[PDB]
Amino acid sequence: QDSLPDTKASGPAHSKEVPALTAVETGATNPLAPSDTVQTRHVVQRRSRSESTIESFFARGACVAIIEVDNEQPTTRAQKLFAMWRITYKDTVQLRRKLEFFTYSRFDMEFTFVVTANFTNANNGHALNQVYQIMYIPPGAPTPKSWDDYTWQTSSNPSIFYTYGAAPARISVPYVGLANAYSHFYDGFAKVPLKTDANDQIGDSLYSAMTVDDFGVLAVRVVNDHNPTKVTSKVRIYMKPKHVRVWCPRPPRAVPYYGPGVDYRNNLDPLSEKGLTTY
Amino acid sequence: ACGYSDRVLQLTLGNSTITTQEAANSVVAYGRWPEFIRDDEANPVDQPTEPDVATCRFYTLDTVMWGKESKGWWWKLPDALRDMGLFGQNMYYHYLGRSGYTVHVQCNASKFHQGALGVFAIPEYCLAGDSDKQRYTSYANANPGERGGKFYSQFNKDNAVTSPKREFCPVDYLLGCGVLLGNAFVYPHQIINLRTNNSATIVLPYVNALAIDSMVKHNNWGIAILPLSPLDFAQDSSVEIPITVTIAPMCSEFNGLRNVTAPKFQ
Amino acid sequence: GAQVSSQKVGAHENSSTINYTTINYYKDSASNAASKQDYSQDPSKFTEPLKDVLIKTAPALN
Amino acid sequence: GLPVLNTPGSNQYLTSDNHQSPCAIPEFDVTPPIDIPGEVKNMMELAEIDTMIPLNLESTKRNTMDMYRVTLSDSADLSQPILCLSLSPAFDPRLSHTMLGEVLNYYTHWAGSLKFTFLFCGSMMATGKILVAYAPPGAQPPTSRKEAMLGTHVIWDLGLQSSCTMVVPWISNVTYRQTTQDSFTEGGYISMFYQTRIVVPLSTPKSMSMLGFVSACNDFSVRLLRDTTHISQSA
Amino acid sequence: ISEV
Amino acid sequence: VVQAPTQVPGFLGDSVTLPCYLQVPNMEVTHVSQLTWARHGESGSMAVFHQTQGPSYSESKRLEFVAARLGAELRDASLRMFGLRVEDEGSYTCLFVTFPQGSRSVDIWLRVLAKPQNTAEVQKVQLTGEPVPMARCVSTGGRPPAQITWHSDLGGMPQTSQVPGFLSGTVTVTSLWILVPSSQVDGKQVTCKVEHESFEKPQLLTVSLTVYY
Ligand SMILES: CCCCCCCCCCCCC/C=C/[C@@H](O)[C@H](N)CO
Ligand SMILES: *C(=O)CCCCCCCCCCCCC
Repeated sequence: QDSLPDTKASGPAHSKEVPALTAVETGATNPLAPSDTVQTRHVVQRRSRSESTIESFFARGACVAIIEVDNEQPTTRAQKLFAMWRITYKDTVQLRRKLEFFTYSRFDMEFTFVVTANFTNANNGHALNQVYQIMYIPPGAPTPKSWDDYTWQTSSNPSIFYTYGAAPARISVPYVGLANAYSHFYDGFAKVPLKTDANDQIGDSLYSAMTVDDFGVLAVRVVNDHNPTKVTSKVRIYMKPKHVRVWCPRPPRAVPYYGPGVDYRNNLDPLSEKGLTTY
Repeated sequence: ACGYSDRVLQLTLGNSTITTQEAANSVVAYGRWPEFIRDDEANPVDQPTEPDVATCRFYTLDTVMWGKESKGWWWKLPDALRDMGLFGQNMYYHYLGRSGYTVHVQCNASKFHQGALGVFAIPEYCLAGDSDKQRYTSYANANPGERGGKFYSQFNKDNAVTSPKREFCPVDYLLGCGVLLGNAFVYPHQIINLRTNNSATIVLPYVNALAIDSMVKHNNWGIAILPLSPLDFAQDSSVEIPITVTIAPMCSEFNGLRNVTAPKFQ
Repeated sequence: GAQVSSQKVGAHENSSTINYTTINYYKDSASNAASKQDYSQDPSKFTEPLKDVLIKTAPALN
Repeated sequence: GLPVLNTPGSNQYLTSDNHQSPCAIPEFDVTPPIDIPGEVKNMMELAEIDTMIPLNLESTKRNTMDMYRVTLSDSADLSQPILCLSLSPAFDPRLSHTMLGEVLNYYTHWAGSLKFTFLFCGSMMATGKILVAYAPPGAQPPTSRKEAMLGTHVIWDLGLQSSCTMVVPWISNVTYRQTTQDSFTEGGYISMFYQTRIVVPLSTPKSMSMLGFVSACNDFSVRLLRDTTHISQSA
Repeated sequence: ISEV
Repeated sequence: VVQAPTQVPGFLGDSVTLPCYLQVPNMEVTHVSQLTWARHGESGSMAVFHQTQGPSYSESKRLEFVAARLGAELRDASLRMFGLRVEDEGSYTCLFVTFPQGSRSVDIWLRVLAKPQNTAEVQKVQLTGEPVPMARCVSTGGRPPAQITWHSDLGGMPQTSQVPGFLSGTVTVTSLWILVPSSQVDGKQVTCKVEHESFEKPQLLTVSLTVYY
C-alpha cells in the first residue's frame, strides 16, 4: 500500500476557521489541501511517489570520468601508456548536481567501466585483443612511475583485469568515509594559521577542502606489450549510489560550476525575461 | 483566558533572559532540540568538560544598521562567538568542541515602517570567492568573528593578481554560493516582517557528519540575514534601524584539552 | 535464503499477486542490489519546524 | 537449456574477488596439521607487541644501533625538550618502521589508542623525574615544559620499576585517521622534558641511554588494505 | 525462503 | 609529462636547494597537483615534502619549501635542506598526483660535499746543498682530498712531496711543498694547481722565493 491520500468531499463553509490566512513569518508552510478553499468531490487516489524515493532518484549509472590510455612503443617522450584519475564525481556536472541537493549522504557505490578502442594510423599492421588493468591506489600506497613497474604487481591494492569486447566490468564498494556520512559541503579548512607560525605558508590550506588525496586514484594501463600500430582506448566510468540515505536539503546549483568548491564566475543570470502580467 | 500567546516569549539560559512581545512563534531546526553525545555515538574517549551555565548563555554581538541600500549580513558559528567569555576560552583550549545554539535576531521599527528580513540558518554554509582562483579565501577572511560579513549585488572579481585579497564575494540573489536565494527557504528560517514581528528565534541542534569536530577549523552553521523587502519609512530616503543578534551556546561539550590555540587573524 | 516479494503490477495480461525471487550471492552487503521497497516519511521537520505547531484552521499568530 | 542473461561484470577478473575454482590435483592426501607454538589470528596482534622506536635519527645516528638510544644526562639543559615527535604512526620516520608502523603501512586508515613505554638504562644509583606529554592537535607544538604540561602527561619517577607507560588516548574528530600525513587527520604531538634532573653520586656515569617502545591498545583497528611503500623492486 |  | 632536471651538486657547508621542475604540456593540463618527495633513504615510510593545500612538513625539521602553494600553479617546486651537516645520499625522489594519468613521476638525485681552501708560504734561507727554499702549498679542509700539483717553469720541478690526510672535523687536510734545491734567484712563477673540480678553474697560486744571504 503506497498511494497518496484520497481527496475528501467537502461542501460550503461560513465559519471562524480560516485555513486560507496564515503568517509565513513563522517559518512554516501552510498545509492546505483543495478541500480547505474549494468544494471537492471524493476521489480514491491511486498515484504513488514510488519513483521519487531517494533510492529511485539516484538509481542510474552516471558518467563521471573518461580516461585515455594508449598502447604504443615506449618512446622517451611523454606518453599515455598508463593514466591516473583521482576519484571524484566533480569532473562532470550531472551527478554532482543531484547529490548536491543534500549536505550529507551515506551509500555504497557501484562502478561500471565501458572500454572502447580504435586505430589511429591508417595502417602498420594490426593489434591483438587488449587486456586492461584498472588498479585502485588508496592514499599512501606507491603510485606507478611507468606502465610496468613493480606497483602493478597489485598484491594488496584491488585490480580489475578487463578483456576488450567483454561485457562492461562492474564492482561495488562499501561506505568508505572517515566520518559517519560523506560531506558534500565542508565549511572549513584542514589547517589553521597560528600566531607562532614561522611563516604564512605553514597554516595555509584551501577553503572547503578536507583531506589532500581524498579517495585515491585509479591507475589504468593496457597490459599487452605494444603492437607496431598504435591503439588508443578510453575507459568511461559510471557511478551509481546504492543503499542511499541523505540529510539536510539544499537549493540546487543555479549558475555554472567553477571548480570543486562553490565558486562562481560566469553566467550568473539564470532567469529569463518575462513580463509581470504576461501569461 | 489568562493570556499566553505565541507572540510573547521569555528565553532564560544561564544568567541571561530575553523577552519579546512580538515574536512569530519559534523554529527548532529540523525538529531537533540540541543534546549531548550519547555513549553509543561517542568517539574521543577522554572525559568531556561541560561548562554548562558558564558558556550556555546569551552573548549579544555588535549591532549592525539596516538602511535602504543594505544588501545583507552573514555570520558563521562557532566563529561569531570565538571571543565570547568562557565559550571562546573552552573553544580554544580544546581540540574538539560541540554545541547547539538559540539564535535570537532583534529588529523593532514602528507601525509606519515597512520591510522584511529573511533569517536563514544554513548547515555547512560554503561561500564563493572573489577571483579566478578556486577555493582560495583565506582562513582570516573566511572567519570574520562577531563582525560578520556582507552580501553584494554583483560579482566584483578581485583583479590585483599580485596581492590578491582572498576574500569571499557573496552575491545576494545567489545566496553567496551559486544557488537562487528564493530556495533558501528549505533551510530553517523565520522572516522578520516589520508589520508582523520584531524578532526571529531559531533553535539549532549540532549538525555535522561527525559527533564532535574541531571548532577552530570548521563552522557548522551560517546565519544569513537578507532584506527580502527593503526598509522604508514615511517618505524619507535615509531611514536606518538597528539589527541586533544574540546567540547562546547549548549543550556544549569539549574534548582534547591541551595548551591554547592562538589563530593568526592579523 | 530466497526472499520472495510481491510485484506492484501495472499493465495486466488477460490471464493476481505476482511474485519475484531474490538470492544474495555475496557476503559483503555492498554487493547487493537495491530492494527499492522504500518507506517514506513526514515532511514536517521542513514544512512545520515550529516549537508550538498550530492547527491550520486556527490563526497562525494569536 | 536454462535460459540465462549475462550481466555487466561478466568475464572480468577482480583480484579481490572470492570464488571457487576447479582443483588441479584432485584427491590429494594432504599432510594434517600439528600444533605449532606461536599461531597468529589477526595482524593487529602484532601491533600490540612493544617494539623499540628509532627515536634518534640524527645524521650520524640513523641506521646504526645509536638510532635507538636517547641520551639523558645530569648536565642537560633542563629547559629544552629531550625529544619531540608527531603522532603519525605510519608516517613519522621514528614510528613508521616499528612493527606497529609496518602493519599500518599496509592499510589506509587507523583508529585507537597507542601507548609509549620508556626504559631507563642508567645505573641503579641514578635518580630523576621526567614529564612525557601528548598534545591533541590544533595549537602550537610544545616547546617548553610549561606548554607540554597543559596536555595529557605522565610524570615518571625513576626507581626500581624501570619503565613508564604513557597512553595516548584516541582523541579525534574523524572516526578513522589516514596512515599518510594529512593535516585534516593529524594526530598531535609527543614531547618529553625533565621534571627535576638526572642526579647521580660520585663514581657513577653522568650520561645514560633511555630506550622507547610503542604498541597499540586493545581498541585499535585498521582498514582498507593497500600496498606499502616500504618494499620495491627495480627492473 | 522467506516471502514478504 | 615528467621533465625533472635535478642531478645537482649540491654544494656543502651548506646550503643549496633541491629543485624539481615538471614542465606541463600543453592542452591537457594537470590537477589535482599535490607534490610528494620521498627520500632514499631508509623510507618506512617518511621524510616527505607533501603539499595538498597548505604545505605539510613530514618530519625532517631541517627543510624549506618554496612553491606558490595554498592556491595552485602548478608544480615546478623547489626544496631546500638546511642544515648544516652532511645528511647525504642515498638519494631523493619527486612524485606528483594527477586527475588524468600522473599519480607518478621520477626518482632523481646527486651530490653534496666538500670544497677546500689554499694559501702559499715560502721560506727559509738558502744554505746549500741542496733542498728547500721553500715553497709550501697548504690545502686545508676537504674530505675528498684535493689533488695538489706543484709545477713551475723549468725541469727543476721533479721534487714534490706531500703531507697526507690527518683529517679535521669530517674534512681532510694536506700540504704539498718544494724543494726545489739551491742557490739564488727570486723570481719564477712557480704555480701550485689545487683542484677538487668544484668552483671555477682550479686554484692556481703563483709565488716567489726566499733569497739569502
Ligand atoms: C578496482 C576499482 C576500485 C574502486 C574503489 C573506489 C573507492 C572510493 C569510492 C568513493 C565514492 C565517493 C563518493 C563521494 C564522497 C565525497 O562526497 C566526500 N568528499 C567525503 O567526505
Ligand atoms: C536459501 O538460499 C535457500 C536455498 C536456495 C537454493 C538455490 C541456490 C542457488 C545457488 C546460490 C549460489 C550462491 C553462490 C555459491
